[PDB]
Amino acid sequence: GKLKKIQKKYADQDETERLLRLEALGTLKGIEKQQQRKKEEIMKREVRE
Amino acid sequence: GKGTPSFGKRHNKSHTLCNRCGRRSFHVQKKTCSSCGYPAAKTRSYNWGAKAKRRHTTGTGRMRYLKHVSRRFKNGFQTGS
Amino acid sequence: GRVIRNQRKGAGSIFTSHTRLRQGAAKLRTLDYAERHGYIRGIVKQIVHDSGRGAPLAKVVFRDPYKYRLREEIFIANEGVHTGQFIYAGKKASLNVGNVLPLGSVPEGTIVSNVEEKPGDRGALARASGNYVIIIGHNPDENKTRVRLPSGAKKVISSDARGVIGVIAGGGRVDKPLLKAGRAFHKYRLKRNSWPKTRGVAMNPVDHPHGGGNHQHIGKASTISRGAVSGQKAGLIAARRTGLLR
RNA sequence: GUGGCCUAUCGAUCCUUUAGUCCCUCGGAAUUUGAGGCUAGAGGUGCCAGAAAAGUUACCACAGGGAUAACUGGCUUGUGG
RNA sequence: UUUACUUAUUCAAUGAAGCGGAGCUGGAAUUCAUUUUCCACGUUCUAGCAUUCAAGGUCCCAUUCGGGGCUGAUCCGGGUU
RNA sequence: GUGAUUUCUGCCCAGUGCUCUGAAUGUCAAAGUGAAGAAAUUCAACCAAGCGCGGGUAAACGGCGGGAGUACUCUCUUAAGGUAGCCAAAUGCCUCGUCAUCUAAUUAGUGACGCGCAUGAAUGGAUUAACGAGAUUCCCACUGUCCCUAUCUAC
RNA sequence: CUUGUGACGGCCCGUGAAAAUCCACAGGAAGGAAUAGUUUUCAUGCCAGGUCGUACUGAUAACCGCAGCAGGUCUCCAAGG
RNA sequence: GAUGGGGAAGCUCCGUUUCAAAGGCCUGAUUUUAUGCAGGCCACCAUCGAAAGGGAAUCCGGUUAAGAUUCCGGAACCUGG
RNA sequence: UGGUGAACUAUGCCUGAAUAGGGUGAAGCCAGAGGAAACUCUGGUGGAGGCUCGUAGCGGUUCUGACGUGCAAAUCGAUCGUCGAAUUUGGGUAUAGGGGCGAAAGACUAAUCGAACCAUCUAGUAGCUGGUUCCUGCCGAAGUUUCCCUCAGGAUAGCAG
RNA sequence: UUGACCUCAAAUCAGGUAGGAGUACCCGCUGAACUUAAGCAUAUCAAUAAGCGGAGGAAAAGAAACCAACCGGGAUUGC
Ligand SMILES: [Mg+2]
Ligand SMILES: [Mg+2]
Ligand SMILES: [Zn+2]
Repeated sequence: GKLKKIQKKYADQDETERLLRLEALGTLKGIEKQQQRKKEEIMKREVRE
Repeated sequence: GKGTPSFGKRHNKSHTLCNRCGRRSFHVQKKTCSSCGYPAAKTRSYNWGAKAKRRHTTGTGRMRYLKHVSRRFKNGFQTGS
Repeated sequence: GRVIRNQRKGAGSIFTSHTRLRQGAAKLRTLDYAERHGYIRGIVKQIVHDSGRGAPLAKVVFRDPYKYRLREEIFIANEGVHTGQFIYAGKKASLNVGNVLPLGSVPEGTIVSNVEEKPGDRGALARASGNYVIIIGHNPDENKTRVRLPSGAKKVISSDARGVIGVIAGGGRVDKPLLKAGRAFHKYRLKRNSWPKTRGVAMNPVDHPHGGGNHQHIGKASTISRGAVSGQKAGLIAARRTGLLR
């Protein structure tokens, strides 16, 4: 369902515009915080040990 | 001044005489008669307007051909002399 | 509730565009045979003012190749075109301002205007005054060109689409303040009936979603869903963000 | 001894469901599922003899009411003087 | 899920005029035997002009007043693009 | 949406909306698939969008608190604690607020003050020349508005 | 003074109708003279011009306001101090 | 606002040049002759919509109880043939 | 439910028409002066502006004047706002009722608007108000019980014939 | 070249036919609400009123893909 929309409206696009639009829409911060949450998931186990 | 001074501005007819009924009900801009419906092929009549149907029905005029049909039927549509 | 003003605009009773003093649709010359196998030369007879349009128009005269007569096309005038200039339209036309080359035959960095979307609709893109399209790249296999639009978007259109080389004349218009409700009146008087604009928050609740209240305020949020229906879409439709960014 | 020492401690129709009879019916004739009946309970209406239910109107409307408020008057005089 | 195909369906233009394939004629081209290909394939100092089934060439007619065919203007498929 | 110019537009995305090209079994229709049954049928798996999870957004709707120490600091609470400005203002209940001025005398006016019931920044804040059949106060001129009434003309 | 017009100038993010109709130019189809023509965009001469409206008021009495209503209702001309 | 078309159970709706085989124009040729056959030209594409827009052409004098740029006398002009 | 209205008025379009006399004095330009130059000053010219005083015109602030069974179902008088444009207006034309149009008052849409008018459904319903037509004779009450979205009403018992 | 066939046209071609009216009754489509439920939404009003199409002296239906379960009846319509 997501892959249909990218073919519909984001077929003709380049990576500079892609990075600009996701930075302007704020999803990149969400991806960063998800990977960060994985980092403290590992880190808390390390501090326990 | 929506009353008496506004009634002085009224000098442009919305309706004029109609060709089928002679009623002064023919709208000038709509090009349609509001009583008989000219120039539509059917004549305007409504079952809620039963008194208007009584006003414009058959028998309220001359019946220039239909007066004699019963008499010709009674004689059997004979020909000759 | 009543039917609101933007809901009423689509019937086109009093909201049609005032087109009495307009000189014709400003389209490109049709892509017959000469324009796709060679070129053709026409003449600029006069540059004229179009009612309700910020840009001037150019009346270009060509010869009909199949019949002894003259054809008169209405182009949107590019900045620098003069009367008596020869205009060259075609595949083999030289790269000068005013010429009507197809987009496959112009190099990188070319600035064009009155660009066709698909080959043959006779001008769709960059037609308002001061606007232009930049060619960003070519793609010969699967023959397309990337273009930068006046909105900043990047489109990928066919390389057989045509465009007039240069920028649309009459640029810099909106930099002058109107200063007067009379000037705005005379501006929209030849476009359409969309002026003056009453705020919906100053209405009664029968007339607008924003109307009503003992103080002039909106009530709910003014950002409206894209899935909203007619009569609800009054405000900022499908806004990704709001506010003044710094 | 047919619940709580006595005086309070609780619930119709329709629908669903359970127990009993394993009985009656499915109407051209049978068998088996399914369904419908009979007798006795349960699921609940606290507005508790038991409608399924948010506001606003200073833009307002109708039928009425002195059975009913906002004046005066009348009885009373706490309070006031 | 990706990806062909076109005739259904859909969009657009034109007074449905130059579509596709092949061939000439030039240029590049390296040919490893003879041509593999690829580009072209009448117009750019100038606010003139461009029309009479087209002049010329050629073959007929029955010469005369002219008339017709081919070429000029390459073939093939009738898919308007 | 706000409403010329000038000068600025502080903090908050927790809520309600709006918006993502994120991540993907939690919710999860019809059709389709599988099992049981003699079949009606029952039960499961799978399961689109949207919800749910994760971000953004206040010139979107809106919001801008308490307890101690000595304006400042610490602590609790919260999404953040009213910033710049302004004020008994058309917004202040108490209130005829307090001080000054204006007058013989002022619940009026103006200038200040501010723990402001309940001021405040495009819900726009502050300022502002010119303009106003807008609202309010004072002064000069002027007068039957008044002391206090009288007289004349036409109808 | 009223009015017509000419040449100008200012203004615009406003640059301020369309068609019937008439004329000219380019072009050279065709027709053409010598005992004769060719021309009726030169002059004169001949015939016909159908249909419907046509009076009057246009307002403190002819229109609209229940009316002979101090109301309303478009426009042209405009003497002397 | 018809037609070609396309919707609508339908009264009817859309659309006005649209996915239409959409017509008439002059020269003449023939002088059984009527107007076909010799030809050649052209593709708008119904129609309605202004007594203030556009637009062929008339003035003076006289005349009635009541009409006049309309009648009478004189003097012009335009269109069609 | 089905029809009729933009002759008033709201708005857009098309085509026409109308608007004394003054005041202020914008760009552009000319002459003189000064300056070393940038440029400044003085005197003219010119005639700009959704400028201003003020007629016709358009409107309607106050007297809370007149009138208020009127001249008038909105008028009259004085005082006023505005008066070259976002001006005023004729005719043609477009938009029709949960619809139009609105510089926004729920305003206007034929003296009708917080949903026009006409006819029909329709003799709509009303626990609510009003009325209900001759005489005499005999008998003769109740405002209490129980239940009801019951409290201005019913059912039921009682009282009465 | 000529003659067929198929399909599609044009004629002020030869001859015809349809429209509109009426509409009490008839055959269909479409389709409410007032009202009742002592409120009201399913229901009711009502497969009605209004609207639209189409006939006749009647129309429609009609000679069983019927009713039955009996010792079986026998097109339709109406009481
Ligand atoms: Mg407007
Ligand atoms: Mg509001
Ligand atoms: Zn008629």
